[PDB]
Amino acid sequence: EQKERKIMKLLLKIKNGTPPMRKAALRQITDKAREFGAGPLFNQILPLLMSPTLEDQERHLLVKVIDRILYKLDDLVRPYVHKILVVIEPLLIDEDYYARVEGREIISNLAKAAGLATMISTMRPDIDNMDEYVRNTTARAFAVVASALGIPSLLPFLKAVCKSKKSWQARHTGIKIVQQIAILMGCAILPHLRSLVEIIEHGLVDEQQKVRTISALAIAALAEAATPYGIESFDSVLKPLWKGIRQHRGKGLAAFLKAIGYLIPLMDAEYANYYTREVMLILIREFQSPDEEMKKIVLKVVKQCCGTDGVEANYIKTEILPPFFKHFWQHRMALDRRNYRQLVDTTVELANKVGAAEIISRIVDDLKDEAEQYRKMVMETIEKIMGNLGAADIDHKLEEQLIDGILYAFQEQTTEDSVMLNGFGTVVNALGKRVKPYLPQICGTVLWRLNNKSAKVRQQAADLISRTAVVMKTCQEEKLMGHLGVVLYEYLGEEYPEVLGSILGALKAIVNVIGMHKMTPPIKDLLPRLTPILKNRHEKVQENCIDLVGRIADRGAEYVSAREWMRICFELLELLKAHKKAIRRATVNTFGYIAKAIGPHDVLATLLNNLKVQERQNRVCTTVAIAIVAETCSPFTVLPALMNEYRVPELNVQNGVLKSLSFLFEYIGEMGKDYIYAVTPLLEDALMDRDLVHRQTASAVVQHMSLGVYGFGCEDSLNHLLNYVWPNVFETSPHVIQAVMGALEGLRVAIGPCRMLQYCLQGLFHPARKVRDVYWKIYNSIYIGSQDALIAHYPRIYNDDKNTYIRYELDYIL
Amino acid sequence: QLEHLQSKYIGTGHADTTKWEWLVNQHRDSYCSYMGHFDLLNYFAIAENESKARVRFNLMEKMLQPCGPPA
Amino acid sequence: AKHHPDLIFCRKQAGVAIGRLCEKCDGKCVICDSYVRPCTLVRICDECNYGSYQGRCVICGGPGVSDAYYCKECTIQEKDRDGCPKIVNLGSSKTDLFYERKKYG
Amino acid sequence: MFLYNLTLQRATGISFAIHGNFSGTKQQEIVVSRGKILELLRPDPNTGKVHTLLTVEVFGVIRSLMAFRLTGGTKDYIVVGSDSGRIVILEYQPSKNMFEKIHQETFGKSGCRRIVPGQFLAVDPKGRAVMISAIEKQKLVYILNRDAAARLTISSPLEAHKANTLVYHVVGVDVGFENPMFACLEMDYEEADNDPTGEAAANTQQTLTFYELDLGLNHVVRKYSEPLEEHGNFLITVPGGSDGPSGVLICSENYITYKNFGDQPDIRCPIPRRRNDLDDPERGMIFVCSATHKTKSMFFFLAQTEQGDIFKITLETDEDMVTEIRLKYFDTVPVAAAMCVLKTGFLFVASEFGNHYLYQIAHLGDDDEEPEFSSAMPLTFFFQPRPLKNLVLVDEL
Amino acid sequence: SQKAEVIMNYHVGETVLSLQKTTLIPGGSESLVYTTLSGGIGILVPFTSHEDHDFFQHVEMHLRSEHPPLCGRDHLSFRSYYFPVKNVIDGDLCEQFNSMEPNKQKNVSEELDRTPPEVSKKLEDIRTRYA
RNA sequence: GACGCGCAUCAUA
RNA sequence: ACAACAAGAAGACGCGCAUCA
Ligand SMILES: [Zn+2]
Ligand SMILES: [Zn+2]
Ligand SMILES: [Zn+2]
Repeated sequence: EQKERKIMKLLLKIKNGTPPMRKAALRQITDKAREFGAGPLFNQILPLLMSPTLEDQERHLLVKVIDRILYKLDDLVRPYVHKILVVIEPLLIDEDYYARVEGREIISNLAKAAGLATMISTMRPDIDNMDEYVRNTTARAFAVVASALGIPSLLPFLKAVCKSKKSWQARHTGIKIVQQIAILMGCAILPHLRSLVEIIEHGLVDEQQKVRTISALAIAALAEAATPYGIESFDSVLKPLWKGIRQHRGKGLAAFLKAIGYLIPLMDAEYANYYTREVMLILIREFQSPDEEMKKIVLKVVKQCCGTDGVEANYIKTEILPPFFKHFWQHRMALDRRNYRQLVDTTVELANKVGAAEIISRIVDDLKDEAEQYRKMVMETIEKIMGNLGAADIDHKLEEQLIDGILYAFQEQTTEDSVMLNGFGTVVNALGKRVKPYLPQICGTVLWRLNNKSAKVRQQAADLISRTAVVMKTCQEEKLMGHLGVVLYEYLGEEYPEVLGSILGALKAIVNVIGMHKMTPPIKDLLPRLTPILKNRHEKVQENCIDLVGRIADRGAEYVSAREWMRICFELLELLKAHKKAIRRATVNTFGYIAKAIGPHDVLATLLNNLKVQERQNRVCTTVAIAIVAETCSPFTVLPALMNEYRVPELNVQNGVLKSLSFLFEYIGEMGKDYIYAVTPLLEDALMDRDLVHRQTASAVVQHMSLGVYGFGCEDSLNHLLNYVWPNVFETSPHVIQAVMGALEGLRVAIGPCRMLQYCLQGLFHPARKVRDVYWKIYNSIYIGSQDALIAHYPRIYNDDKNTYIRYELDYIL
Repeated sequence: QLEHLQSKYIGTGHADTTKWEWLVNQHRDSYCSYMGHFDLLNYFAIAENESKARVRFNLMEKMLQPCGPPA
Repeated sequence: AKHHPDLIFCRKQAGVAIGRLCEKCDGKCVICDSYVRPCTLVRICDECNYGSYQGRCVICGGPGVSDAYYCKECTIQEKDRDGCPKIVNLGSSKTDLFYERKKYG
Repeated sequence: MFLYNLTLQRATGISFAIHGNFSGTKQQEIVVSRGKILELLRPDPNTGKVHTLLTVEVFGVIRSLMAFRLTGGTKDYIVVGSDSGRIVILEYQPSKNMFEKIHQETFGKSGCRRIVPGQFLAVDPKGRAVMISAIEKQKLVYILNRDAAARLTISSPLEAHKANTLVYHVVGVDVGFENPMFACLEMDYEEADNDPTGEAAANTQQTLTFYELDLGLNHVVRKYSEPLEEHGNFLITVPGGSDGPSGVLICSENYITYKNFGDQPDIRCPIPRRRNDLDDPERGMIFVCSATHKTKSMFFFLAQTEQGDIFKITLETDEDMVTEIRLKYFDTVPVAAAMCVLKTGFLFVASEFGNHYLYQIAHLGDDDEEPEFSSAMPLTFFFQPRPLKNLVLVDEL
Repeated sequence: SQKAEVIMNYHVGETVLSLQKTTLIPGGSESLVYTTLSGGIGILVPFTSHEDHDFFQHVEMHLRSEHPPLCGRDHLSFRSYYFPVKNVIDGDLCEQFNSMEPNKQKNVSEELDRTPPEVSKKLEDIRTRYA
């Protein structure tokens, strides 16, 4: 029919087309969703979704339009719950995290919109299906619809599903639902902990291995969810776990070990020790296992047992390490990645308790291994250990071995790894001033790496010197640092920008760490060489160069002449085009940095001349620069030039100067009480009903100034601006109404709530509706903040025949 | 929709708020303000020859339903 | 973030946890995205601090390298005594950008 | 046109008075609270004089004041609830002679409001938790513990909100090494603002609910709800555990009621009236404040009426239940806001208007000539006021 | 028709039931003595110069942030309890400098480019002159 | 309502 | 297994004008 053809055309518009067409189609379908109807629309959208050859883009658009139309139909989607679910369920098992989360959100929305009984009856026949994929999807759906509407709304159904006797599929599905609820909920199942523990406890002694394993996994999930509290709920579950530890073997043993490891931290010190002893009695013999997943499980169990505060250190050092360092430190362990990370974390936390020296002394000899992956693993191990424990316990016999190992590791590398430089920096920083006798070796090594092999490790060497400049300075060394600086100086002109950025960062770090007047190359010889670098289009080089320029301008300014600053300014005006926020902020800051040294006469003229870009990005940066230079200099030397530029008939210039005034008033803060009289006529002229943008900017200026001048008692001029701000409330554009609301809330604290209440009490009960809505919104905004202050400003209302509206308690006279 | 401060807070009105609701809300707020401060309570207990406990008890009773019955 | 109207704050009883900020947004205010005069410390509820959500950034959600702060204007207006500033909405802009980035490469 | 504020005399209006071992020594001290000035003073048993040792301004209205100590501790930490939207814990350093802030938690907006907690403050007598509540809809509970560094800590607040509820008083129930309990006089008004006929205002009794803090479950749940036949004003904590039965005392007009959860029946005892009273018989009688002397051998209570009569409430109990409530006329003093019964027979009377008195307890009134009163007597009682002859005046402020 | 302006606003925090401008001690200037309903007696004193007023304002500004109140209540917000403060300097906050930590007192002194012995004398001089 | 164009706002990334 | 990331470029808005039914 005609409706079907219209839905076809709009669906084609949504599927393929330009973004404006797609958004127009979306807005019109949201506007007319109720009129279109649900039956044909769903019968029309479902076949496209069920097609297996659907691309992800149109699938996402269809899901979005379904979300947009779902909340409009509050109760008209009840018969369609089954037909939408049978198409939407498979989206929760995909590996796409965003797809999974939006599927969970849409199923939660559908559960909230629909009814409990209808969807429960819909998913009753899904429990006994023989396919395991559909059972898993049904378990996920039950978990999300239990997160929606609350757990107690589904609690009675759990007893029915878990007490089924005809088959174990229902019990397994119920346990899976429980574990998924525990996983997806988080810490919100704490009030309903016992109600789940009692219902799940009976499954630990069943004759089926699947139900026992799934019950153990769900108990582990519950213990994970209730990490710091809940031992009283699990006190009745411990004994079956210990009974099943010895009897079970294989996957069930892994599940039981995971569960018991999760429950160990919840106990007290004495109980934790008493039970971890028995855990260790089997753990020692269980470290020998062929499967990698069992190795990961036992590593997690060891980690959790070591994390308990009830286990004392002597038992750890007497039992756990001698087999740990002999079984878990091999090449095959470093071959994998999950075992990689798990072993790294376990070793780090073990070192956090037994002692860094014992851990480190047996693995420093591992740095000489030929394998690159094993060297990486051990290097991360010491790096993480020294990141937390420092290097206050390491001894000289160990320090020299560590230095030899790290130097050997850095000398030869198969590829470029940042882990080597990160670890080297961490060890050097942790050692502190005791690495002094090894500085020449480090300097020679970094020079040798920087001097050859064609710009592959030169950037890493620059990073290393940037990291170690501080330690070389603290070790009372300046001459070789200056040699390195000058070497980087003749090594500044590279074609590759990637290494150029690193070298510039190294030079910046050298400038930061050492004095500017003691630098081996004179400061006057850098800026002429550095200016052509500003024209490069790469991001990192621009960042490093602008940071170095700002540092030089802030610190070294008496040396630099006032001739090249103009060229630097004309280059920074172009550099403001950069996309990244950091570069723009640095340029804006260095504008004020250089205008502090140089009189703000030529700087202001250059900035004011570039306010007609027609590109919004440049004008905002220019006006922020104007504000920051005005703040840095004396405000009375920069105001008249700004005001004289307002007379230009270009609206962009007026918007820019108004924004500059707003930012300047925000920056100065309490200093605005002296210049408030100057900008009053300009704000009065701007607040007139001529354009929306000008009124919005004037409202922002008023808000910022009122917030700044609070606490001084200058309401004589502030009250005059309220008479012009108030008529601008009746507007429909979101931006202007937001600005007006912000201005009113800023003025509320500056003028007092009495004037605002008097203004609001004019048409609070006006016969119209929109004005009443606006006045009530303003009254609520005033009422939320400083509610107690409204007691003394309430008007007197005379009582009627039936009610008493007079507060007689305040009429008492002494 | 950043209006969460208005809906969650108690006492905020809207278009369909009657005069009686606003009056009773402001009366309850005034009673709470009287109870909170100490010098206002002293003034109330000096103006009429009573005790602080008696004044507090009377203010508790007056908070059940002021401004008479609703219409 | 005032720029995006569709973002929704958690708005719950703040606990004793400390908010975190990544390197991308270091000195920004959690409410008005200002850059001047940090005043107080940001606290978040225990729901926003659990497992994988511990140490994450407040606005975007990157790794935490610095603490979050309130500016002076927010403190004067007493906007800090509202709740945790953690944003619970994923945001339609980020997922959409990821979606037309993935297909193009 | 610029002024400067100078202060010559400080406020002398006592609002809240507490006692405890704040310095940590073996001498009791009193921390009195003015409208906005916090003051510390201690009596001298030798010369019988009171001298101020500390006076600091807090710049705000102190709406509540309580003292407590940790399990097995020897020092008392002061909890102050003010008009601001935060709760602070203070400790007194004898060497520094200044107040040091220990903790600071913010839970809402500042200023005296309706749904902002701070008006009512109750603490667990054991010292494992504290409770703060507002006039309506908002209650908060903070759990306190100590780490291995012997420093006091605090956890996240626990929500105990209840819409459409007018709280009259909040007091902590003493239990023996069990979950903390709090008793409050809740009162609903949702139905009173719906029916315009007017009968909803009347026949609206207030209940007495109990709140349980589940340490293992980390949440608060309502246990019971017991409606009352009449209107009460405040509650008194009867010591429990090994010293006396656990329960609360409810003070109302012309009556006092003991109530406990479980199988304990209610006990009702009338308040004695003055002989040949010239007052209007329509006027009622209520209590203004109460004290407690937890002596190791046997404990009693002290209460004051509107006319300033001091009574001595004694509870006679069985192995688990309580039999009767005994009242005894003690003395007559000017009407006060709060009493502090110190050790070694020191009674502090902080009058609401006028000078402050310090009384020395010389006799306990054992085997007095005048008879006593009890709830077992069927059917109203009368007594004859007489000079003190039981307390001796020592110091006047 | 002809409205009147307000040149002073403050919030003592206590109900005032008396106001009188008179001389307290012989050989001294006039002052505005007010008594409250709680038992406190206070006076309002005008400044003698502008440098002293600026110094007092700077001391108050420094102590507002550097020395927060005991109960964590904003001093400026407390004094602006109903109406914003106008041309009044709080002496109670300024006179708390004596109980401050010695290192913090030093830091404040070299922030003000003065010495604590001179600051104490300056603080006590205004009290001695008018009382 | 449909097919288009121009200008302008959010220190938007 | 519940598990967050890489720069072919995008998110919310508004004010005006041409044509057609
Ligand atoms: Zn949160
Ligand atoms: Zn971030
Ligand atoms: Zn802010």
